[PDB]
Amino acid sequence: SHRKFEHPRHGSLGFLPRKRCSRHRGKVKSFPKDDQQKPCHLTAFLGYKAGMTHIVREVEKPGSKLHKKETCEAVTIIETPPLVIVGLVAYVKTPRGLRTLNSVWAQHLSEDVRRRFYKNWCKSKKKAFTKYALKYDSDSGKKEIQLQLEKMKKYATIVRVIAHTQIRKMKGLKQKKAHLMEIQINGGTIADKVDYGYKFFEKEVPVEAVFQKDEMVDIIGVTKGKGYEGVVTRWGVTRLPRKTHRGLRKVACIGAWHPARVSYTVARAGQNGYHHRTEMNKKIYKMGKSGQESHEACTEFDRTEKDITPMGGFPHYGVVKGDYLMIKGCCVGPKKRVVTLRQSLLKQTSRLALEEIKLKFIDTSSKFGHGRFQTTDEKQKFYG
Amino acid sequence: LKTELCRFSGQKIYPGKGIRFIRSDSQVFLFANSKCKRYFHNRLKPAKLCWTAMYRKQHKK
Amino acid sequence: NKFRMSLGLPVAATVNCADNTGAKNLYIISVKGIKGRLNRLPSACVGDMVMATVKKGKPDLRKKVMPAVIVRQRKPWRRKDGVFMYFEDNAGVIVNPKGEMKGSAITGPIGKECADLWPRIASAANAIV
RNA sequence: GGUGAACAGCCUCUGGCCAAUGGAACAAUGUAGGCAAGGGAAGUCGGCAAAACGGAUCCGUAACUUCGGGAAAAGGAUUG
RNA sequence: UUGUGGCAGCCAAGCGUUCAUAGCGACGUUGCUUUUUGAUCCUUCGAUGUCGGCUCUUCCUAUCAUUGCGAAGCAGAAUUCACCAAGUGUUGGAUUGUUCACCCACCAAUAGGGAACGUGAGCUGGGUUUAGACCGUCGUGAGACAGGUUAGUUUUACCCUACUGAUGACAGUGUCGCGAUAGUAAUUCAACCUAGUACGAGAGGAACCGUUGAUUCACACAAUUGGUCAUCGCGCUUGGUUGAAAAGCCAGUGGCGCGAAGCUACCGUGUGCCGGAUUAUGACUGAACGCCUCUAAGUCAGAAUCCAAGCUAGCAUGCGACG
Ligand SMILES: [Mg+2]
Ligand SMILES: [Mg+2]
Ligand SMILES: [Mg+2]
Ligand SMILES: [Mg+2]
Ligand SMILES: [Mg+2]
Ligand SMILES: [Mg+2]
Ligand SMILES: [Mg+2]
Ligand SMILES: [Mg+2]
Ligand SMILES: [Mg+2]
Ligand SMILES: [Mg+2]
Ligand SMILES: [Mg+2]
Ligand SMILES: [Mg+2]
Ligand SMILES: [Mg+2]
Ligand SMILES: [Mg+2]
Ligand SMILES: [Mg+2]
Ligand SMILES: [Mg+2]
Ligand SMILES: [Mg+2]
Ligand SMILES: [Mg+2]
Ligand SMILES: [Mg+2]
Ligand SMILES: [Mg+2]
Ligand SMILES: [Mg+2]
Ligand SMILES: [Mg+2]
Ligand SMILES: [Mg+2]
Ligand SMILES: [Mg+2]
Ligand SMILES: [Mg+2]
Ligand SMILES: [Mg+2]
Ligand SMILES: [Mg+2]
Ligand SMILES: [Mg+2]
Ligand SMILES: [Mg+2]
Ligand SMILES: [Mg+2]
Ligand SMILES: [Mg+2]
Ligand SMILES: [Mg+2]
Repeated sequence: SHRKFEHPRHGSLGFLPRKRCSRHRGKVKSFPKDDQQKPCHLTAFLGYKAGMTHIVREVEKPGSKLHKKETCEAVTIIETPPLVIVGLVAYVKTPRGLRTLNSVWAQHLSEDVRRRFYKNWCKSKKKAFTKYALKYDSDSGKKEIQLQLEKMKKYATIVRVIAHTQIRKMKGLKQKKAHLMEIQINGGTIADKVDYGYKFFEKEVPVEAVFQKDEMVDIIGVTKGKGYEGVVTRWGVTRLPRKTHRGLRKVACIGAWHPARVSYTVARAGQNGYHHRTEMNKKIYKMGKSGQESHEACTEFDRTEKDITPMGGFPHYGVVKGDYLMIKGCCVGPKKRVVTLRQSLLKQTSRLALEEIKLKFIDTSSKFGHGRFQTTDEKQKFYG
Repeated sequence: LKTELCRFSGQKIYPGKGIRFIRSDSQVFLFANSKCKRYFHNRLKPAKLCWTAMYRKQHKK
Repeated sequence: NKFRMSLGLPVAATVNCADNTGAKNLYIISVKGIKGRLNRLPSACVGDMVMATVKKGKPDLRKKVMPAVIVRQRKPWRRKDGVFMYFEDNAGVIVNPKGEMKGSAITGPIGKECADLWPRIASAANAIV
């Protein structure tokens, strides 16, 4: 009664349960380990998946067939406006785990980050933090706040900053209320970390302060939703033959007689997609920082003066105006989805991590249909 | 940059796209998209499809 | 070594025999180097040295297994350049078990990834592309 | 009535009907219908099911034969 | 229960060119196993749906490869014996209903098994197992055959649970968190250099590090390629029809060509994970036992192993900060 012919499992058990993620935003379930020897910096950041394009580059990989050869690679653009720091949170180690010791919030908060605290912002009286920001126009208030910051310097071991996206500077998203999370500071002593955060309230952090080019990141988010969906599509079980009464696309035997139960590891039909996934070791090819020559999609070889956005805007996302990243390979979730960019937990030492990336051409032809021109200007000159 | 010309629609393919069909007489035909590939395989003549650059250069438009 | 290209030629495939060896036709029966998986028919691609038998050709080559090498594939496949380069007909050449070309010359164009992996098929080739 | 070899199928005229409980949504699995890249029965007990061929004109038509057939053999070309 | 089937110990006549024990081990002898078959007839005959295959899951080790080792009549290569080891893998096909069998080929390998001889309200119905029928042997005959062949209906879930997912109360409400516990995922191979080096009379002929890919699996995603069309998007077109043209419409999607968007494919693309403890084993110091000795007290190095880390869940009717 042994299996006649072995074959590896369909699907992985390391991802159960697979259900709706109870979180739209990709939560960082592990931050890079602290290193007090290094200069102080952040460890995570927020972007929005704009779309995909492709590039072509000259590979430098001694021992490869592709060495000194150009290759074409799919990339994802993540429009990634600077975060705003609106808080500073302290953590203390207890025999249970880590505790939020106490938290400090900036004097002003933007009209949209204060939307994150309501579910009906309109009919509200808009009073979130109104009586707290009065802790700053009084002498006793500032005294209390500095008392809290001293508590944070002297007791905390893990210090994190509250930061939110400016969800309004991307008109393509039909959304006004910002995404707010905690990005953990690494490096320095606790006093240095807390001084770094406090001094840096209410001011915008660029994506370069976090990441560098050629650096390896980890993109976290909730996959696309595909709905309640059959077993063959969820798990990949082979179909039953054509001539089966009561349906083909299912699992024939859902377990042996004993145990007299359906094992948890049998493939069943249920939610597919909109799962939480961390997908690690995505490489950074280019940072587009708005306002200088490195923003545009002009490489050192190609010089058609064009911006990163394709013709007719990114589908379902619109036109990219703010800063952005370009990562090799795909990105979780559909267009317009918030993603969390986290520094790697590993130690990048392999060649594939250390190649410097130098592009040759950034495809711009509209991704909506078979794009044939790079710029609307060139299409206009081609038609007349 | 180094573009190349489709041999059915005569339009410039940019790097990272194109389908090249190697006919049994050892010629190389680069189609820019699926539409050229199919009009070619279906035994149509590019000089007679009104949108093709061969048509346009034949009638001087 | 070589890169991964779309596998277009499963077992029981019938390919042209593109050399002056006498066989008009090869019949794929297995592919070298494949580690199997339940129910998957082994598939062959350009450069995949395979086992083939001649079903239509010279009687002195028929009814015996023999190594062949696929040199033309009609399944489009993704070059590293971005182009999806492919041929007009599936075609292969008879080789000795070490890979020496059995015949003398190859009729028709031949794949670059097959040539750069098999030097002697590359040498007997006439139009690499 | 038209096409068409035609009381085939498809569409219309006279006459008769819209009677089969309706509203919203387009998830899985179904019942019925399709389409698929490369390969072409490797699937399976088994080419089961589906696809393919299909009208007409012209040419050509094997073995075997009870000399009647096989035969619409097979194999080709053409069609607005 | 274990005759029988399978497995593994003890002694040592010999084989092993010398040599009992590298590797076997006859005469004997002791055990283990419940996949075979036998025995029994304890439950089930007011029915537990009976062979096989397909699917899919899980576990066992009596280990085939895979990691680490010890031994050799181990020079190298290969092969044999055993140890810690069940994490991972164990294929495509010809013929047969077949399990089994036996070939072709790949492979690192084509190990054995259990789960009511796993699995029929999951399929199939090829075999078998009603009624039709034919042949053979038997019977005087009706008929029989653990002889052969052909045709022969495969019913029900909406209940409970299990499992998969979906809401949800319980210190007002909301953001951010914590992380108990549970799941866990990566596997193997190839090529270049090392190297025609070490080893070897020669014949042949390694490996570590390093580099580049690949196989199986997993998770995503859709720029390109491909696939899909009732966008009934555009065009063409058959038959009818609105007197005609234009515009259409009907033939359940009339048909054909292209066909964006979305969905999607190892048929396309990307990514897949770092510490600690140790098993075998080999060692350190070191007695018992003036010596020796890896063990006795104490120590070390150590693996596809273990636990973490990482990834998923986190109604744990758990907890923290702030508004
Ligand atoms: Mg079975
Ligand atoms: Mg097995
Ligand atoms: Mg998938
Ligand atoms: Mg049926
Ligand atoms: Mg597109
Ligand atoms: Mg397409
Ligand atoms: Mg099979
Ligand atoms: Mg007529
Ligand atoms: Mg009629
Ligand atoms: Mg097909
Ligand atoms: Mg068949
Ligand atoms: Mg078969
Ligand atoms: Mg089979
Ligand atoms: Mg058969
Ligand atoms: Mg049929
Ligand atoms: Mg006949
Ligand atoms: Mg026994
Ligand atoms: Mg016995
Ligand atoms: Mg009884
Ligand atoms: Mg009974
Ligand atoms: Mg009963
Ligand atoms: Mg039952
Ligand atoms: Mg019953
Ligand atoms: Mg064991
Ligand atoms: Mg059952
Ligand atoms: Mg039957
Ligand atoms: Mg009968
Ligand atoms: Mg008689
Ligand atoms: Mg009988
Ligand atoms: Mg009987
Ligand atoms: Mg655990
Ligand atoms: Mg498409």
